Amino acid sequence: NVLQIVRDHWVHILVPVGFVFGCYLDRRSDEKLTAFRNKSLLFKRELRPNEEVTWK
Amino acid sequence: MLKIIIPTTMLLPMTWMSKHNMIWINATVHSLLISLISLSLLNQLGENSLNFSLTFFSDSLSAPLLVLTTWLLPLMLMASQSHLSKETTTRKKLYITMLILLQLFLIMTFTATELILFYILFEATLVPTLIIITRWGNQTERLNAGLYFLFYTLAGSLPLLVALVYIQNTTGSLNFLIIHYWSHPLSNSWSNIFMWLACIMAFMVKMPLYGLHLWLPKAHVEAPIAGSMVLAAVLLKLGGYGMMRITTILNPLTNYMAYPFLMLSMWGMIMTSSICLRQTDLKSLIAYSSVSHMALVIVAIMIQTPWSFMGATALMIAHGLTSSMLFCLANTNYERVHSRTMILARGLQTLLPLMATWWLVASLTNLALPPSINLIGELFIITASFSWSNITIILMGMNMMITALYSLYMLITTQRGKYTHHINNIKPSFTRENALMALHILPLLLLTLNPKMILGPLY
Amino acid sequence: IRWTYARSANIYPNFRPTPKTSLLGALFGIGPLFFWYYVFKTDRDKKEKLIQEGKLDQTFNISY
Amino acid sequence: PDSWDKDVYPEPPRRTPAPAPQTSLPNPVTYLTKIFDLLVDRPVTLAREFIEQQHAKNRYYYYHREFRRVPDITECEEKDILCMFEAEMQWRRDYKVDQEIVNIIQERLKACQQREGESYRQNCAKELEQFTQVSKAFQDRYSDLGAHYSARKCLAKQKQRMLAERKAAKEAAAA
Amino acid sequence: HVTKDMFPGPYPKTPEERAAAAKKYNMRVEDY
Amino acid sequence: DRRFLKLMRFYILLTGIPVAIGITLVNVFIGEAELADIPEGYVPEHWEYFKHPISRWIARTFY
Amino acid sequence: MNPFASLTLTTLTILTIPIMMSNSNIYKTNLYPNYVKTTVSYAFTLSLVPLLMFMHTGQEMIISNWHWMTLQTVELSLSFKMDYFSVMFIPVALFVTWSIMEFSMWYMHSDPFINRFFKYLLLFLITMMILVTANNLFQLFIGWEGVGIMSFLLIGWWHGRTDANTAALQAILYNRIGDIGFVLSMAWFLTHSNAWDLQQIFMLNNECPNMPLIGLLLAAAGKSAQFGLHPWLPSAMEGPTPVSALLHSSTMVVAGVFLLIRFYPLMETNKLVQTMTLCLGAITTLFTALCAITQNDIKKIVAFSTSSQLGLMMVTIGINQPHLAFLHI
Amino acid sequence: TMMSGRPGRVPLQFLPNEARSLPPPKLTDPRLVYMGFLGYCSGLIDNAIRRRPVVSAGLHRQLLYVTSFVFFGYYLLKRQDYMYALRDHDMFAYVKSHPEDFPEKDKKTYGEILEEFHPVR
Amino acid sequence: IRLQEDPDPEDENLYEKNPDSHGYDKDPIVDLWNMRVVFFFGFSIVLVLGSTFVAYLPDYRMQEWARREAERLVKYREANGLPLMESNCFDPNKIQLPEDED
Ligand SMILES: CCCCCCCCCCCCCCCCC[C@@H](O)O[C@H](CO[C@H](O)CCCCCCCCCCCCCCC)COP(=O)(O)OCC[N+](C)(C)C
Ligand SMILES: CCCCCCCCCCCCCCCCC[C@@H](O)O[C@H](CO[C@H](O)CCCCCCCCCCCCCCC)COP(=O)(O)OCC[N+](C)(C)C
Ligand SMILES: CCCCCCCCCCCCCCCCC[C@@H](O)O[C@H](CO[C@H](O)CCCCCCCCCCCCCCC)COP(=O)(O)OCC[N+](C)(C)C
Ligand SMILES: CCCCCCCC/C=C\CCCCCCCC(=O)O[C@H](COC(=O)CCCCCCC/C=C/CCCCCCCC)COP(=O)(O)OCCN
Repeated sequence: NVLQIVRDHWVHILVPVGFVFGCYLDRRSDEKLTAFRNKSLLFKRELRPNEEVTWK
Repeated sequence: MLKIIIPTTMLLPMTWMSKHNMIWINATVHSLLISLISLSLLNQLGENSLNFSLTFFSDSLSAPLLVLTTWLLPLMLMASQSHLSKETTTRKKLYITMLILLQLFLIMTFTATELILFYILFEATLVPTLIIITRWGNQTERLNAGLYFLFYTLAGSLPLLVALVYIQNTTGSLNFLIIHYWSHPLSNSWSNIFMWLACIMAFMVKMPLYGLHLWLPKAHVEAPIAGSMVLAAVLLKLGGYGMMRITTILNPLTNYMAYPFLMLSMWGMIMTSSICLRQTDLKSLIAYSSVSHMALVIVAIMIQTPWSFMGATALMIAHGLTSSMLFCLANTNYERVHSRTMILARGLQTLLPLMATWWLVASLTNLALPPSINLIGELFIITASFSWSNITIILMGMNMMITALYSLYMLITTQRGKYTHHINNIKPSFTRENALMALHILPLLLLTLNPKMILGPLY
Repeated sequence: IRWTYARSANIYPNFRPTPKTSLLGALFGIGPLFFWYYVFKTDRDKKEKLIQEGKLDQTFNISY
Repeated sequence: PDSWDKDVYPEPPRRTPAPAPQTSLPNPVTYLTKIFDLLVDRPVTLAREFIEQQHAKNRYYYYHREFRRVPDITECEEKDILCMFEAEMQWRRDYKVDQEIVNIIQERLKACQQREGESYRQNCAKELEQFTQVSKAFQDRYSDLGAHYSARKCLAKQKQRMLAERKAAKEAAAA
Repeated sequence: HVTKDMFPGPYPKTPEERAAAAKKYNMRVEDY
Repeated sequence: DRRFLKLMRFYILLTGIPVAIGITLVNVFIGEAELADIPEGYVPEHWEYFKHPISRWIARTFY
Repeated sequence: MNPFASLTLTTLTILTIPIMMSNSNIYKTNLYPNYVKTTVSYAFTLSLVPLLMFMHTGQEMIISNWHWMTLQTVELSLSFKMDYFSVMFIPVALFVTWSIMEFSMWYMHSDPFINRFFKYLLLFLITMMILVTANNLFQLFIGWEGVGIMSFLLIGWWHGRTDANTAALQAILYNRIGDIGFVLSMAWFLTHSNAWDLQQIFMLNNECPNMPLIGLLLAAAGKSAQFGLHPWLPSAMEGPTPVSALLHSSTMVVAGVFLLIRFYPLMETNKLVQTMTLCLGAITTLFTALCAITQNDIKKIVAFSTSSQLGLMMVTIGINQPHLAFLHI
Repeated sequence: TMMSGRPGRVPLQFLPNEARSLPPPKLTDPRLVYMGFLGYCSGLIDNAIRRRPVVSAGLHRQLLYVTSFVFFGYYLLKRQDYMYALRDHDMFAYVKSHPEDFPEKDKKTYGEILEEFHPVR
Repeated sequence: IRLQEDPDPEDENLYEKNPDSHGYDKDPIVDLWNMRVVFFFGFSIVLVLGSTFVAYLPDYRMQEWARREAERLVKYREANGLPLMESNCFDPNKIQLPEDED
């Protein structure tokens, strides 16, 4: 029954929501370490005509 | 890494708002789901590491231990489901909370790019374990066991804090990457000798080294089942992981500072293997077996050769899984028998055949049978020690023979022979125990197909 | 139960330090350690001396 | 097969004798080989042809990654962590390449020894010499570095060896 | 369900103590 | 014991059989990329340096 | 092309099918022993062909199909060696096992767990086949431990009998004493010749020193029940008669002599090890024959006869005639 | 460090005027979230001690705890950031004003530096 | 009597009141569903899908890349007569050795 199983099975959504939040936080934290993107002496590459960043 | 840490944290509100009769189901399902997420970390590269951020990084040494840690929790829940039947809802939720906190602390410990954070979580892993041992323990000696486990660890690990802050004051950073790249030789001086001792003793006490192992039989015997498996499987590997991480700055002093510990371990392996032969208890026998295997791991780490490190990692994982299985089987026997004595119940193979099969498989794996990863790690360490000195083979072979002897003694005394007459409450084994044994053993026989996943960074 | 208690948990409270017990403890807990240390130290010293002189023929000893 | 280059894995021309039946007694080996061909090789070949023609209908490529060269640890500053990192990664890659070179030489040695039969002691002298040379070079390069090996330690080992050999050469010349 | 007296005790010099221990272990006094 | 064995076999097969069938289909219809030189002026994606199609899919999707 | 490799792998593969089927329905009927016997007979009649091809041409081959793992400069792969020894010992072992299984179908008709007995026999046969056809020391060690474990499981067939458990543990003890020397040899070979493969070991060791050969001799003495470690073979008769007829008579106990045969290129180069193995063989054959003179249990007498024959082939190895020892096997 | 006697310091100012020259912490700062979590924990403990339904006894009280903790945490973070900025400013000014005590290291390359090699055997 | 205490209760057999007990819980429905989810998420989802995922992990360790590089290096050095592996890891000219003059 809708709106009845929710009051008993709302706890199951907690862990996957936490996983998605963790993935988002990991990407956001990775966004702060772009001080050498496409500046590495080994992977220094000329950008593609329709490319703005080497990686996200 | 936060994709792993965050769900483990969310396990707590999930458990605390669950219904009174559905906590075990939810905890088991979401713990298994978390383990699947942790599998992604295993794909390491031959280069430096998976540097996730400034606080967490993953290597090919941390990946197998992390996967094992995440995998152990569902098994702990299935093991604890038995003796917590008559427990109130709040106390069961507190037990699951302690287990979840232990897993979270271990997960944060194993990456811990900075050494002070590693130490903080390495000591944080001590509170939930002590609470579990001293609260949900059957015997009246659980209090003394908890005191021994706390103080043996803390006395060793307290000088480590001073050593670490001193290193930070002189070197200037405790980040493991900077520590590895800027490492400089340690001159032969009394101050450097004591720095070596401070940095090493904290991890050698937890492994444990022979002569400081008195806390382990007590902690393993008096603890509940889940505490026993988490002690034998993961908590013993903290010392070895820390030692392999920290020996990068102790060279070349180790070249001659390893002699006392090498001799102690190479003789204590024989001593504890012999002790296992004359034992009136099952859990004590398994604990002493764990001491012997960890002494071998200590020898491997102190040798400091690539084959030594590979064998040490393989033996770590294999011994963790095997000891967890053996403790599970002993607990299943104790639940029906209620005595915990090896010779009180005999001939159980006639009454419980499948559990006899599980006993045989666990004993064979403990016996270091090829091509299981137990023997892979064993043989790698044997070859490395042989390269170190040709005379170690005598001690290692003696240990192998005694290990086979006590493993088959454990199997024969409890499984073969005529059943005891005055015991008539040996009910048929449940599906839960069989599933627990299967989930313990199948990963071992699966990992024997892909050894490179557990051979460490020096593969 | 009495046998198990006597074997395991009743050893220390009835223990007294006597010349026989002390001598046996010192011997059986110290002698093997120093014996093995001396043996391994001598072997490794000999090996290192041979290495320094260079007369060991370590060819093909790639893995270590 | 063209899957592997013939020059890196050399193989002798593998000359084989011709059948010279001395007697009229029919040998069972030829009959067994014929029937085995008939009812084993044909179905296997048809299945492989079907699979290959299925593969040909969808073809795509994968490429070998090429790595640029970066300054070694010899031209790296004392505390310049970035150049040290680049040189260390390059040294690790070179270490792996050297290990695979030694593996290739060992494979050639084992193959020659098994192929030559009872005259392996004589007919594979060249392979043993190549393995000896490569093994000595590898042992001089990477042996005794320890579990915590790094580019700095290998460079220090090379410097110590160069000092030893320079002192020996100077002593020999001045004698 | 076992009392403290049943458990093993320290060696006793006195005969009365010896007798008590022999009875505890279910054996004759002069057989102990 | 027989019931436990039956349940374990049933679940293991219930997942493995679709996995084995899918693996066989992918191997027989799409698998085994061949190795070719990098075209001039073209930079491949990070997942184009692997052979098996399942490995390429894993690398593209997750890493 | 060249059906040698195909058939020499197919025999070992077809020996494995009943083990896979052991969880099927046929395991729960009385058709299982006949099924296993027919499978063994078919494997024998299939493996008979590579013997003919070797006899006609002199075919020799090694197959390294699956690459297990690479440790820096060492490579471990699932390698099978199909030389004269392997291609000749496959049919003999399969023939003897077929006869023993057909005999057991009558001897053990009253045993409720007859299907498990046949499954154990097949597992032992598979492990011995792995040991015989092994090409590197690790696979040989796998077979070496597998045959010992199967012997432990089959000696103590009757769990109620205490003497059965005692004999099983005694056999394991002596086999581990031999495994000490086996592991010593393995470690020495890897740390000096940089390979566990037989080819590199043969090539890189022109003058084999004393240590690896002494380790190999200790392992052979342990598993072939020589004078130092003989009693486990006579004590291993607590098991059923078919087990002692197949395992501890003709197939499993010749594993040490077969190991010494396999390393004959290194045995000839050393004179002290040849003398030591000749002396060991002589003393053990005399001792077991003398003991068998006055024995009163028939199985004990035949076990001591087996020990004497094992000592005789060790003597044959000592005088540097390995092929004659293989023929006597 | 002992910045108590630092010249030009107002005796009892929580946040000097110059501290306005620094970026304020974001409202989504992890430390502020931690203060909010501490406030929520205090609310739960308060409910537990009073023997009330722990999760849902007083929503206003829990909200007040969270808000007070967030407020104090925000101001404390501002003061902490200002003090650390002061320490770094003093450090850099002193190292600039005393060039003799902090000489420029003669940059060297690993090629011309002899480090002893200790083999592992 | 030293104190007031409940008698030690006897262990409750899970089979007596419920055959097909699975050893999970005394409530048959919750017990059965616990068994189902444990078997499905342990064996079916993790132990099989995860095993296949680990089996088919992309080669980030660069084993085939190292093999190809070694093949190219060996071919080039054999064709031109170079002595294969080089004794010095780093070229001598770049390195500077402090003079002794002793
Ligand atoms: C025939 C096929 C055979 C092989 C099948 C293999 C299937 C493997 C399935 C198991 C996967 C194991 C889990 C892997 C988790 C690690 C990777 C994960 O963290 O990645 C996340 C992504 O995860 C996925 O989005 C979700 C996968 C979770 C579910 C896996 C499938 C099985 C789930 C089963 C759950 C229960 C099913 C229902 C039961 C009732 C975040 O990725 P992100 O860091 O952004 O990537 C950046 C790089 N980009 C930009 C190129 C992407
Ligand atoms: C009990 C269970 C196990 C616990 C842990 C056991 C491990 C702890 C053992 C400590 C390891 C070695 C300590 C010192 C090693 C240095 C080598 C030294 O001992 O040998 C001689 C040193 O001579 C003497 O040993 C001086 C020290 C004597 C005093 C130390 C106490 C010795 C016995 C105490 C044992 C107690 C151990 C347990 C304490 C609770 C060499 O003389 P020298 O070449 O000139 O000096 C070398 C050092 N230099 C180069 C820096 C100058
Ligand atoms: C009941 C009676 C028997 C019935 C069963 C009959 C069937 C027999 C089959 C049983 C064994 C037969 C052997 C067959 C092996 C073939 C499969 C093998 O080759 O694949 C392995 C692959 O298997 C996996 O690598 C091993 C499993 C991964 C281990 C993870 C465990 C699962 C997670 C659970 C938690 C772990 C806890 C411990 C943490 C460390 C080896 O991989 P590899 O040869 O290279 O190449 C794979 C393909 N490539 C080329 C594309 C790369
Ligand atoms: C299970 C129980 C185990 C107990 C373990 C306890 C022993 C651990 C080893 C000693 C711990 C203390 C070491 C100090 C921490 C390291 C700090 C350091 O390295 O700094 C040194 C300082 O070194 C010291 O101060 C050491 C003093 C030790 C005092 C405390 C003694 C504790 C017991 C000593 C013997 C124990 C050794 C064996 C223990 C075996 C386990 C029982 C450098 O001094 P500087 O000031 O920088 O001088 C430079 C200018 N020349």
